[PDB]
Amino acid sequence: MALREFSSVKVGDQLPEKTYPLTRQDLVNYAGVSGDLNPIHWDDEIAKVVGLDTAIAHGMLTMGIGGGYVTSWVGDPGAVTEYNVRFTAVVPVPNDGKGAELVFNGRVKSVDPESKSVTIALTATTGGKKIFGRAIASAKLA
Amino acid sequence: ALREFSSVKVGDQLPEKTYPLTRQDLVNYAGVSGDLNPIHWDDEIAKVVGLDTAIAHGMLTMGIGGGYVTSWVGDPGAVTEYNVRFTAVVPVPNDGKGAELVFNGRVKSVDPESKSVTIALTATTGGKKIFGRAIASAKLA
Amino acid sequence: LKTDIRGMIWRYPDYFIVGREQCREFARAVKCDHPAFFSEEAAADLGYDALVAPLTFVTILAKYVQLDFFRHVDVGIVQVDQRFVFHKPVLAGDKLWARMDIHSVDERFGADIVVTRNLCTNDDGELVMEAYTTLMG
Amino acid sequence: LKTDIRGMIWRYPDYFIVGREQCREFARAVKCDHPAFFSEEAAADLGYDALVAPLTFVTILAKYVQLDFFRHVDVGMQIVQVDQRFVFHKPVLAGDKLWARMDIHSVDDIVVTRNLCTNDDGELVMEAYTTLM
Repeated sequence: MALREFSSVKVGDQLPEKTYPLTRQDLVNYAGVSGDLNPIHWDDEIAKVVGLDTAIAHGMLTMGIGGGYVTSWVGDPGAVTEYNVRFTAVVPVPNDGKGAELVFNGRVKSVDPESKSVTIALTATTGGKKIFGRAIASAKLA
Repeated sequence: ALREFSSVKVGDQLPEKTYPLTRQDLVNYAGVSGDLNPIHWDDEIAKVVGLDTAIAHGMLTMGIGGGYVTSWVGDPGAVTEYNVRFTAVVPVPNDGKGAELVFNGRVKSVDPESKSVTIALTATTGGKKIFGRAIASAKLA
Repeated sequence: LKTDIRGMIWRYPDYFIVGREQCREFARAVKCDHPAFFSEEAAADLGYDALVAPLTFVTILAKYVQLDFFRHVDVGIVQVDQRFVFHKPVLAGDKLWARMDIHSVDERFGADIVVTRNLCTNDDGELVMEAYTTLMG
Repeated sequence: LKTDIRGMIWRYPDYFIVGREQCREFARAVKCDHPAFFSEEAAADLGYDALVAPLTFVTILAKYVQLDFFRHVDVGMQIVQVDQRFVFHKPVLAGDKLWARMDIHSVDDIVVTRNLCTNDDGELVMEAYTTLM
């Protein structure tokens, strides 16, 4: 997997859709890996005191996943120059043996030939509801 | 600083220390260690295999013992062996309180030729031992 | 706001080593699968002499600094926005120095809005990354 | 048993870096408070040029290798770890580069794996024995 050629990309191109599964175990793993041990991401009863149905994925976990998504299309993590996300929705992750699924999509929003940069606007949804507001990534292609 | 060899006598007892352990600690240890086995953070899985509640990782309690032993030695780098047999589980209820592990130790032997000491350790939770043979050695100053 | 913090610059008194094994675990933790996250050969194929860190990795450094700040200045939280600007690729083995500035302070409709800017520089003093976090009250 | 694995050697195909920030986080996760776990200045007082790893840190490495091995040779018929042993021939500090080598030390079910850990110079820095049941 190598760096995508710039000359092959046009504005309006759509990225391949990718669906990622996430289970409570992923949430528990991420808590310790990241240091964010806030119990709303792993204790359902705490979720209820603040008004949620169930524990929710960390915002930075879902953003991190987006980073993996964008890097596979680009072809080089080192090529990415920006990644910006507004968090509009929570991502419930039920402890039901299946969990939740996040579906990521993207469209090329802008290109700048002088720098060989592309800017993608992304969308991510769960059960049909968007979890990001403004969500863009840029990279310098080959 | 590293404890002086000449100050240690066979039979000396280490200070007792109590460590609190909460559910948050177990979830933290799971990700830090990579051991995501749900018996350490999911009560329902624990019950399925016959336990009352999620339990601390064995290596978590051994890890605590290493800190215990290092505070007495005065230098983690001085420890030459650390061996622990696991006999019991440590329930950690998710009730806002958790569990307590009480560590104790006694000097079992000293060796002037190498300036080595060997400690026997014991660890309990609600008074019941969680380790069997549990020893650490170190080369003192 | 409780304490006026506008334009405070908070230099983190410690450096941060971007750790190889920790990166790989972070990568798998956020489901990255590009081989430049995990292999030195794959990263070499793309020109890098160490592995590339997951693009959100420096969130750990950013919050080391943020918590050090709040521990030292009283103000008395949900994160609504996150932005990363990569001026250089951040690799395993990199030594990073962190510096948080208070970019903005507001209090629109209800509670408070602070935008932190986490600056990351390396041992030569060149700028490798900036991270903007928007916190809400 | 099932196939007899006594003395099988599993060479781990990768090296392992003892990471500074991860040691620090691991140390705090198992409630260490000696400053040589966290501060290079404190480690300097004891003679070391980097901070010292938590005495159980190499459990991470040991199970990278064990799972790699057990995932690749499933034998026997719920497995519990009943004993864990660490032998330190040299101090393990942050920044150390380590190579892992596991043999199947003994079998009775009761199997004891032995992980030999060496550095880039080939000297032995530590051994780790875990007993599974």
